[PDB]
Amino acid sequence: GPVPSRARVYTDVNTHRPSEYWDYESHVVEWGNQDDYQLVRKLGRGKYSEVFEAINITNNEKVVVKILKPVAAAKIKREIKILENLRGGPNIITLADIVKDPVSRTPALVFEHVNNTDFKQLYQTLTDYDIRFYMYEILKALDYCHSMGIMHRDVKPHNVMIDHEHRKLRLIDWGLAEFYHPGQEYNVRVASRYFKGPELLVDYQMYDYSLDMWSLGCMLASMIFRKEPFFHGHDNYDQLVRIAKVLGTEDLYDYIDKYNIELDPRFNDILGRHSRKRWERFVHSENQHLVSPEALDFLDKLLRYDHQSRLTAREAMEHPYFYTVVK
Ligand SMILES: CCc1ccccc1-c1ccc(CNCCc2nc3ccccc3[nH]2)cc1OC
Repeated sequence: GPVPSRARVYTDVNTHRPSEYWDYESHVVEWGNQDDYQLVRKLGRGKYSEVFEAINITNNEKVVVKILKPVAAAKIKREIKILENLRGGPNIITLADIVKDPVSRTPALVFEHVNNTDFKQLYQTLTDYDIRFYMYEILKALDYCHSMGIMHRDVKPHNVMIDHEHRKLRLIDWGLAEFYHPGQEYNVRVASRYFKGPELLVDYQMYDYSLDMWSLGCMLASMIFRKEPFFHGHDNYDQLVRIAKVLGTEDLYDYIDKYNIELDPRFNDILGRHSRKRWERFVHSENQHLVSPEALDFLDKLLRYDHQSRLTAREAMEHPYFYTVVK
């Protein structure tokens, strides 16, 4: 069967932790008082969540309330444990309370207020410097969670809140996050189609933190090339094809051979044969102000089929692309 794989960094962090840290099913949820909060305005919406702006009437401070739909509610213990474990980490949203509506019996997560700039889904809104600066901020959150033994598994623009006035960012929606345990096989039905790594698309279950790095590379490519999304798959099978049209089928086959991965027969008629493209092909007059040799080099080192070859979050922070960012 498939060749086993392990993360090349933070491999055994969970193994060294007491079971209460990662054994989320054993966690006992202490419920707060839902009557401590009054809803003020709607901030946004997710497929399995409703997000509102609220006031904690006990201290008159603004808070963010995330009401959970049944599928999100079933994995509450995991999301709570992960949020509590990461609380106080750089650029991680801060869980303030956990409440339950006695009327609808639905749970909600309360977070400390996050000043959120509404970009209104307009992504041609950042300069080259700002892209580097905010990518560095995302990397701080990813290196932190990976160091704590957690993979986000849903990195995308929707899960990143930016306070553009104070130049601060938060990585949010940890509902799909999981604890990394070497040799564990995970569900590949994670993330959002456009941000899924090749490991998920080829059903390779022994993945790790590097999955997040692929997703981050998808975000970067969409931003520097002004192409939303960068890999525009019609479905999960076509998603790999779109990837293969850029990275090439040769390296894809080398990847599947390395890990002795059995490809699903639908791909036979759809993958074809494609040359690996040079990143310079996506450079045009409308996006040249966002592209530099350092950006293309950095992107190249994230968007690799082989999850073990991609830069880790800390290696990415060392990249020359970030030398211009004030630290
Ligand atoms: C790091 C900048 C960046 C670089 C590359 C590609 C994209 C971006 C980028 C990332 C995030 C955002 C803003 N995302 C807000 C999403 C959001 N608002 C919510 C309100 C309520 C509930 C949930 C929400 N979720 C903009 C970006 O570029 C302009």
